[PDB]
Amino acid sequence: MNLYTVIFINILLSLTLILVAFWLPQRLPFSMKFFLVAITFLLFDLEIALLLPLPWAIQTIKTSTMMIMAFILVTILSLGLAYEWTQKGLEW
Amino acid sequence: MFFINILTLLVPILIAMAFLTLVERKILGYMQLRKGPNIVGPYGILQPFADAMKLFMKEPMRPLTSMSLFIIAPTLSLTLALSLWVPLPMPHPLINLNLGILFILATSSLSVYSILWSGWASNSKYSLFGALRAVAQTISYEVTMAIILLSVLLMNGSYSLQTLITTQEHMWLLLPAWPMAMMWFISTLAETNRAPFDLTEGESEGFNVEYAAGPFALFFMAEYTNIILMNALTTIIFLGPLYYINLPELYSTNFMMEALLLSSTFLWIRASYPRFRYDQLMHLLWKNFLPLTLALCMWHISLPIFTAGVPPYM
Amino acid sequence: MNNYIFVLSSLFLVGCLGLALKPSPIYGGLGLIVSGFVGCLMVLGFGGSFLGLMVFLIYLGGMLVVFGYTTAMATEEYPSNWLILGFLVLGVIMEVFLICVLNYYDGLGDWLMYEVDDVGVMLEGGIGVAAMYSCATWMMVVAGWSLFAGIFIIIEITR
Amino acid sequence: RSRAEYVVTKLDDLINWARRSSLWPMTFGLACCAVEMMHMAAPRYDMDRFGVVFRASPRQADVMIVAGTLTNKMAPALRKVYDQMPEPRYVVSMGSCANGGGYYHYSYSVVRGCDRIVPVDIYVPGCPPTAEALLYGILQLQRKIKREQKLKIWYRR
Amino acid sequence: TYKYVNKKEVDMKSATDNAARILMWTELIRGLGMTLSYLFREPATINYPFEKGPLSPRFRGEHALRRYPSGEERCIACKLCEAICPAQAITIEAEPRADGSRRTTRYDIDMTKCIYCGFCQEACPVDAIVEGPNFEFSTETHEELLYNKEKLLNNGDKWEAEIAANIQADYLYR
Amino acid sequence: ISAFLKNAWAKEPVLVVSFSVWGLAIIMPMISPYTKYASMINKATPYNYPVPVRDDGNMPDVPSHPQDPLGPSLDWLKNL
Amino acid sequence: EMVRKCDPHIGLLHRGTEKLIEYKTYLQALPYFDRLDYVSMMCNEQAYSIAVEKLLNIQPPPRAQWIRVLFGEITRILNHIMAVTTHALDIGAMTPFFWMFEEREKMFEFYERVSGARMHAAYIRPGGVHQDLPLGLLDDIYEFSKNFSLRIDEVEEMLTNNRIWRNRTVDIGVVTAEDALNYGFSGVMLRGSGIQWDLRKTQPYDVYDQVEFDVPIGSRGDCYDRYLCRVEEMRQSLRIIEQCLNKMPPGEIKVDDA
Amino acid sequence: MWFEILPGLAIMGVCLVIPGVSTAYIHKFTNGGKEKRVARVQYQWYLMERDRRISGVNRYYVSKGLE
Amino acid sequence: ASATRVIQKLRNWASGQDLQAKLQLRYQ
Amino acid sequence: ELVEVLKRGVQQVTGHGGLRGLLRVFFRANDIRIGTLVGEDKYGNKYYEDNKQFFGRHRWVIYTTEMNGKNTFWDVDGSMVPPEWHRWLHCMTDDP
Ligand SMILES: CCCCCCCCCCCCCCCCCC(=O)OC[C@H](COP(=O)(O)OCCN)OC(=O)CCCCCCCCCCCCCCCCC
Ligand SMILES: COC1=C(OC)C(=O)C(CC=C(C)C)=C(C)C1=O
Ligand code: SF4
Ligand code: SF4
Repeated sequence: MNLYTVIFINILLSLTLILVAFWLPQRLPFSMKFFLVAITFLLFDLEIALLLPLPWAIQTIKTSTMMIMAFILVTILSLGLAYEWTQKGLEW
Repeated sequence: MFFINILTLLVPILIAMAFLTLVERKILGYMQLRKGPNIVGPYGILQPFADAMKLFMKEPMRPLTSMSLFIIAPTLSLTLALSLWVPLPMPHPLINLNLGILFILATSSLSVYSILWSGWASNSKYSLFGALRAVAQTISYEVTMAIILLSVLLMNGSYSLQTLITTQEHMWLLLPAWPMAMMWFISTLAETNRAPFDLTEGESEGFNVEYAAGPFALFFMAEYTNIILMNALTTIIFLGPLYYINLPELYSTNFMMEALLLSSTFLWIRASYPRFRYDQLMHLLWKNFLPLTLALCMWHISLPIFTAGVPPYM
Repeated sequence: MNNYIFVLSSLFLVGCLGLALKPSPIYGGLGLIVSGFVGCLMVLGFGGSFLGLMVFLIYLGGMLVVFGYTTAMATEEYPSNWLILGFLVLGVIMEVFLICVLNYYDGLGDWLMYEVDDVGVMLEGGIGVAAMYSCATWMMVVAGWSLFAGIFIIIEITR
Repeated sequence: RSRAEYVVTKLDDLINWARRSSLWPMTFGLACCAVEMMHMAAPRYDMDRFGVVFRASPRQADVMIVAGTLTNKMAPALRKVYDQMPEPRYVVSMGSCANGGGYYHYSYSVVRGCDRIVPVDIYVPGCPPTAEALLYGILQLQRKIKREQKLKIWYRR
Repeated sequence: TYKYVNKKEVDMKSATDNAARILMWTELIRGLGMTLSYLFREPATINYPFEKGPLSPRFRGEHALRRYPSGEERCIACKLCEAICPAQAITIEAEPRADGSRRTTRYDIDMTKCIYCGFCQEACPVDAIVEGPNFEFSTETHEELLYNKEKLLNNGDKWEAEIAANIQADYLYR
Repeated sequence: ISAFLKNAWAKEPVLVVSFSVWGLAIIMPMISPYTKYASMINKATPYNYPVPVRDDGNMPDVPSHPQDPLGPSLDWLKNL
Repeated sequence: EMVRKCDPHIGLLHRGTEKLIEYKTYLQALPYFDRLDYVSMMCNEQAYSIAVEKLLNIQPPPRAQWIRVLFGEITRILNHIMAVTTHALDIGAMTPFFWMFEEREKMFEFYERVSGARMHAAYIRPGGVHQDLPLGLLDDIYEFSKNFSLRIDEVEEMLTNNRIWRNRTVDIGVVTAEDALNYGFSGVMLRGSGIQWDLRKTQPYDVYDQVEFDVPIGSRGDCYDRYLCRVEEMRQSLRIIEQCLNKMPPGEIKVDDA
Repeated sequence: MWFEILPGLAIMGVCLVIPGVSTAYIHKFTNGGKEKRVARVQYQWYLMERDRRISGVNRYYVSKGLE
Repeated sequence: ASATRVIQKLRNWASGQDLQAKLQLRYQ
Repeated sequence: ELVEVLKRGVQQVTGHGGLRGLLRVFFRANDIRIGTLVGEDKYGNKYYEDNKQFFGRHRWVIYTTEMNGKNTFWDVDGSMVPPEWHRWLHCMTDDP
């Protein structure tokens, strides 16, 4: 709610401006690299999503497993990146 | 009251947003041996209001194009940028959100659409080519932008921006984690499409190509407000302004000083550097920065544990 | 406020109906981005916090954006979208039709949060999602294998 | 005061002040008179000081300065770009090569003036019209706008 | 005599030096210093209406027709100002004035045609047509730019004092 | 091999640093005088109420005032 | 984003300069040459001058020759300040243009106080210069020259080694030496590829023979290398200007053949 | 000189401190003279609402030993 | 000019050479 | 040093007559500086030259209201300066 109040004022302020604007003055998909980049982006995004709980997981009693897990995730994705840098990938 | 607290935190920022363009058209000027705009008003103070009125009055030509993915795009750009100032923790924030930084990261991410929607809406080749490249570096930079924050959080203990005021009561997070500050600063330069990383809408006229008058203004306003917001996030996350619980405004006074200087810095960066190539730009993030960030990300999961410094939740 | 959820739920169905009439590839992307916004809110409406913003952070701008991204590159071509919009409205009132009958014979807020555990300082989500590293560390490994597999799998599909 | 006519005039003036203070030009840069404009943009005679932006695309441009010969091949383009600008738009012809035909008036490939292809509001004379002279010409466009009284004619129409 | 603009060991000291240059962007910081430096220099711009960029006596500026101190217009219609004009701008037709003297019935400089070469200033034997100092004669309508004898003679009378000073300063050179 | 590291430190001076950190983070935890504390310091932090057991008898559990000298202590956390 | 083929179109500025000249006398065609490439206003005139002087077998007086080399070089600087700074504006660096356009401005003033026009002077005529230098110009073409160097130096500290200028310029548009001669490049473009040819040293015109300058040859010809060459000729032209001020002879500035 | 870029900045700064001082005094005036309590975890809300239920109808009102 | 002896030193330090010797303001 | 810089700024503000007088100079020119008055022409105009300022700005003219009854106080025009004083302003001749 408190947030709602702010947000609707935010949209109102912008819709007010566009309206004033209008009312006052009375195909080649060559870059599959583009697509490639974008595939990577989510693979990295999804990975981020897996890393996002790490602040709560720091306080986990295990600790050893936490780090062992987190280090494995970061390392395996980075290797994914590495292989993006071995073939003709990430070289647009 | 709460409404009054919405005027403040909005208007004040909008008025300041207007004065940034002026301090951009003068600081770039003297750096280039020229006075800049001083003739309209006293010392150019009325200059930002003047073109705002000229922009809104000029015809918002609707190209022979979508009519919604065209008007949604500037509304979204201004709405997200002004919205992201809602949770910012100057002294104490307006709407304190327990997962605050995820709000800022998510809201920023949504702005990439406005670029995509405006580019598709224009229906001219310059717009589509510009949008596709623009969307590419924005999300490319988002990936390191997010990881750099995750490293920070793990040393802050929580996603709430309010916690960092208690984390940085003895030292700025620049001393530690400076290597990422730089990488946060460069990423903040990319995400606001400012100069070193401003290939879209360059001298090559991307998603303003068909945008004139009122639509031009709204994104326009958005960009500059962002220019401030991202600089302000640098001034909370890495440069922690001194906080005294007895007097909350010296926090905001120093927040004012650091934000203005780092906002001045991207103005200074623009005049000083030529623009990078499209692939040069992605070459930096995926080759130069992402391996640095992912590794320094692991160092920030290790620094806590073996230095027995796991941060206190809450 | 009561039944805040049902309204939203109704909006989620509207967005899904929009994706179902298969509107133009990117006009509907918006549709998803709309119901993803809506679902983000609902999860955030049942007290969910991290899960709620995750979708907004990942499905919203990560996947969906990449989706349209590709739409522009391919399948950006064009030829009745307004007719789709027209029929969309048709079923909107029709949802009410269904709603009317349900209400006709069986009240939200009676219960949206089932037990509040009011005295608790370790009660949110994200403590559960962080079981990937304690007591549920097999979901984490298999997700990791899928991502690692994805990088290798996709490069051939492009090549 | 409240008699509307006064109220209208004041309002118009504001409108005129906004357009006249911030004129964003676009420089087709045909020929050389472009070099004499880049000089205006440059430090001795700062155009920005007056509110004129150094560069602008056609969509966001208030005034088009045609510098240089408008040759017959470029004549269809000039028009296009003039036709692609906003509803409040203006044209400042710069150079004898574009005011009339200039040294190349009798040529077969040069349009004898841009005012045969785009309506022109201020004609700035001189083969390389001096940068100060352009600045004088841009300032006279500012006095031309100041005098325009669009809403009072609406009111009296 | 020639010179090689860009014609060209690995030591930790060297490498560490080079790596620091890439890692902490040392040269980029160098560039920022230069612009900060000028920010502190005095700007070179002039208030255009209040202060004017300096033009010395030979500045060609705007055409004017002079008159003898007595008041008789200098031009005697020899019409070689028309002959040497590169753009065909000057059109002159003449007839003997009743006095019996030779004067131009019509003298029309088309300023839009004129490219301000200054040869007419050169060619005139009586030096009747001169390149006057004024450069600010921008006009709302195209017709105003076309100038007949009366505008040029009027232009001559208005600026005669400065034209005389300018010709006074530069005639020894010519 | 020295070259494999001296030019790779002159040119490409990012991946070197990148990997180096990857490793240093993979080592410090293994060898450190504090690593053990993390699992303790976080273990100790009391979040959920400590439910008391019935005193059948013969127990070392702190009876009555928790201040009793028996039981666990965090003096390790103190003066840490 | 990859260019497969570039077919430049030209003639958007064809104006008839070659046909118009046939209908005009030699002296009334001199102003056309200033307009042919007006960044380099005078140097172009010198070419017509020389050509008309050869046909007449007349040669200009000694002072006029030095003048033409004096303003010939000043003009080279003016062109290079245009080429280097306008190059950067398209690249995206905008402050070098404003820095050096102020220096340009100061040079224009030389033109004006010598010819009367800021650009499009018509000063170098087929038989020498039109009018002797004003009494005092040489001194100012000194003060300026004495300082301009630092101004070139500054641009440098901003672009020669920018970590980013190099990237967008280095290894872009490399042209082989044999190919450059074959496509008739004949300019810095040849010199940048390492071919040593300066028509000013190989076939001296005017008194460019009596001066001493170093052609800035380049290797690994690419956008960055040639640039460096243009910054170096800005430097070498200051060396030629200095001399001309130090050694310009007393005399007449136009042939004595009425 | 450069003296003049300051006017503009002044109006930016002044417009970036307002918000931080404003939000931090419209809290200390709409929460009875005391910072607005931050309910981050269920327990902080409980005590926050328990307090409401304690007296009057607002939390800032804090009953003391004399009750 | 009118460096005041402190803006000049920031100018000299930032530039790395003496602009005082080769100023942008031409004088008599 | 800077205190003398501040005294110079105070004298410039006090130099243009009263608070209202400098406000008038402030609005039409946007530049405040004090110089010796070389001359006042018959068309209302006032001319000042300062040796200390750089070549571009050492000679300036403050235009006057209604020099031919035109309400010229706000719409300042370059052509308003008389032909005699035009060359002094453009530095064509050193002599006033
Ligand atoms: C026990 C210790 C554990 C930790 C160990 C840490 C080891 C030391 C730190 C190592 C990393 C230090 C540097 C990290 C940031 C820089 C990363 C980097 O390499 O930059 C990328 C790029 C490289 O340049 P390039 O030549 O293109 O690449 C060569 C290799 N391919 O560089 C660039 O292109 C930069 C382009 C920048 C454009 C804008 C420049 C702005 C400059 C002014 C702002 C500087 C930042 C200000 C920050 C203020 C506070 C936030
Ligand atoms: C000389 O060629 C030209 C350019 O490229 C070099 C320009 O960029 C421009 C644009 C410059 C300005 C003043 C906006 C012009 C005018 C031009 O003609
Ligand atoms: S007018 Fe003189 S300068 Fe302008 S274009 Fe024609 S020739 Fe070149
Ligand atoms: S030359 Fe001088 S005198 Fe002879 S006609 Fe032309 S103007 Fe009159």
